This record gives sequence, structure tokens and C-alpha cells, in this order.
Amino acid sequence: SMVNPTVFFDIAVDGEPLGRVSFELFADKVPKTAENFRALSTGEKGFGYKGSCFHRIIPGFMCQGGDFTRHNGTGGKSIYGEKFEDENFILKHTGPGILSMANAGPNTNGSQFFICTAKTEWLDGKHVVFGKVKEGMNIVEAMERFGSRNGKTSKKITIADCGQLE
Amino acid sequence: SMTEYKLVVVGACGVGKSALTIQLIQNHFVDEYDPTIEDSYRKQVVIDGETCLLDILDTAGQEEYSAMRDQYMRTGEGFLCVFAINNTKSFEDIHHYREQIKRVKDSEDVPMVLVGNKCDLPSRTVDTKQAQDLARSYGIPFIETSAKTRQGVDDAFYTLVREIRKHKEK
Ligand SMILES: Nc1nc2c(ncn2[C@@H]2O[C@H](COP(=O)(O)OP(=O)(O)NP(=O)(O)O)[C@@H](O)[C@H]2O)c(=O)[nH]1
Ligand SMILES: [Cl-]
Ligand SMILES: [Mg+2]
Repeated sequence: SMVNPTVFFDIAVDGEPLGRVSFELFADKVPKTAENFRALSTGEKGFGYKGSCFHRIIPGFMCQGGDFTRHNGTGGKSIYGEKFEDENFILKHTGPGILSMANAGPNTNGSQFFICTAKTEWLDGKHVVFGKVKEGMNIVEAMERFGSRNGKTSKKITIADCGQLE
Repeated sequence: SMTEYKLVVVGACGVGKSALTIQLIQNHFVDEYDPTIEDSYRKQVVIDGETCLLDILDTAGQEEYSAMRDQYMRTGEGFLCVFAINNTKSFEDIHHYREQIKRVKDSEDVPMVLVGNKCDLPSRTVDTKQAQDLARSYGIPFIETSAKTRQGVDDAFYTLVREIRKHKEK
């Protein structure tokens, strides 16, 4: 992209390399939300995603991660404080690869996010969409296979490294 | 002989539905919150001399996905309706859960128990009289529980089975 930043996650399965997933972050349309995810991916504020887990993976739906504070699916924090408001609902959950914010209701964005593996249109207007997988959707499909119906993963899926691409 | 009962645990997020279920099934409590998607458990017990299999569906507190939640209620024979005694909104939410159950099952008389959980805590916002009056208005039992100390846990589930058995006599 000439305008939108690209970040990457190197995914691991019980510490073994699985592959790299890269994301286009839609700073052109969702700047505050995209900047949060960018900065948490570089770690430049002194905290962020590196080392954290995809704790909830449900085949047919999504891979959810991003809790680097409680490390158990309940936590998270943004670069703006513990939570920030829903920025806009311009973009919708149109299919696999969509990157969107997890939340606990209105205006509770922190750091948790999910990657859709199917269209999830019932989340439109409730979760802020701010990016999409650029490369490595096959790695996301591989992660999805470690999930289960209640989200528990059969092996521990982590962000072994992450950062911003030039 | 034995019988089998489909019990469904419902109520707002964080009130202790899972902690109550895990105490019944696994006889332990942890402070760590593990938010539910959906879990099912089975346990053989004896209640009032009569052996039965409990099939317990532990539901998430959320109320989207009406298609799935309606199916929970269609299949369920009795409902634990849980609130937390230090969470007034969770008590106010009880009415909605009960209305949904009555609608889905096409009945004003569905086996249910009102459960006021976390009674070990010093931060009460819902007093016992409030809950007893609400349960009285529904014609259902009220049981105060603590998943942490295990107070009332067996009573809540066993009372629900008693309620199902009374309903089946009608
Ligand atoms: N002190 C105290 N804490 C309790 C009690 N029951 C549950 N908790 C705590 O309350 C939190 C939420 O409990 P949990 O059983 O997961 O709630 P839930 O109703 O299943 N939540 P969800 O709707 O997300 O599935 C946990 O931290 C748990 O340890 C109780 O009786 N006493
Ligand atoms: Cl949801
Ligand atoms: Mg639960």
C-alpha cells in the first residue's frame, strides 16, 4: 500500500515456527484503531503483542488473540489507555482474513482482536474492522485447525515475533 | 432404575455459572475467570433416594445467537437462573432470561431455580429479601450459593431436579 502500514506476526505452535501472517492496517479509514494495532505490533510503547497467545480459535469462525496483560483471554490494553471508543463502523466483516477488534460491549476496545476465517456479518456495527490479512492466509487456516468448538486450542498458538514491514 | 435430566445454567456474564458447575462436577474452585463459549457435563447422583444422570449445559452469559440459545431452551428441562449478589444489573437481567425460556417452551410453568451466587463476598448489593420476593413472584425456589466455599451448590442443582420432578407430576 502507498498509504496503509503492513505489520507481521510470526506464529508458533508450542514454540515451533508455523509461518508468517502479514496484515494491511486500514489507517486510511480507521486511523486510531489501525495505529493502536501497529504500535502494539512493533512494541514501541514498551508493551504489545510479542509473546502473546491466540487463546480462542473456533473453526468456521475466527482466531482471537491479543491479551498480553492477563494472558488468559480477559485482559488487554491499548496505547490510549485500558480502553478506547469504537472509532467507526465503515468497514464490514465481509469474509476470511478480516481483522477486527474484540470487545466486551460498546467502546471497550483494548488490544484483543480476531481474524475472521469466514464472513461474520452479525458482528457488523458491533466490532470495529480495521485491517485484513495480506499474506499468509494459509497460516491462518493452519492455526484454525488447532481450535475447537468452545475455542480451546489443542496446542498453544503464540505470536513468537511481530513488527512492521518496510 | 434411574432417570436423566437436562439442566441448563443461564445468567449474566461473570455471575458464576461455570464456577457453580465446576464445583458440582470437579469439586474445586479457582479465582481465574475463563469465559464460556459452551460446555456440557454429566454426573450421576442420588436425589431423594432416586438415582439420576444430570446432563448440565453451561451457557455463556451473552444473549446474541438467538437461534442457538432458543435451542438450548427447547432441549432443556430445567433452568438455573443465576445472578451475583454483588451485581444489581445481573439481578435485573433475570426477568429477560425467564421470559425467553417461557416463550421458547410455550409455557408459564417451566422448572427453574433462582440462584444468588457469590454470597461469600462483602460487597452485597442485592439483599436476600429482594431475591426471595422475586422468586416468590415466579413461584420458584431461591437458593443462595457460593461457588468459592461450595455453600448451596448441591442444593441449587438438587432443588432444580426436584422442581422438574414436581412439574412432571402435573
Ligand atoms: N468470591 C466468589 N467469586 C466467584 C464465585 N463464583 C464465581 N466467582 C468468580 O467470578 C468470576 C466469574 O465466574 P464464572 O463462573 O466464570 O462466571 P460465568 O457466569 O460462568 N461467566 P460467563 O458468562 O463468561 O461464562 C471468576 O473470577 C470466578 O472465580 C463465588 O461464589 N464467589
Ligand atoms: Cl460475539
Ligand atoms: Mg461461564
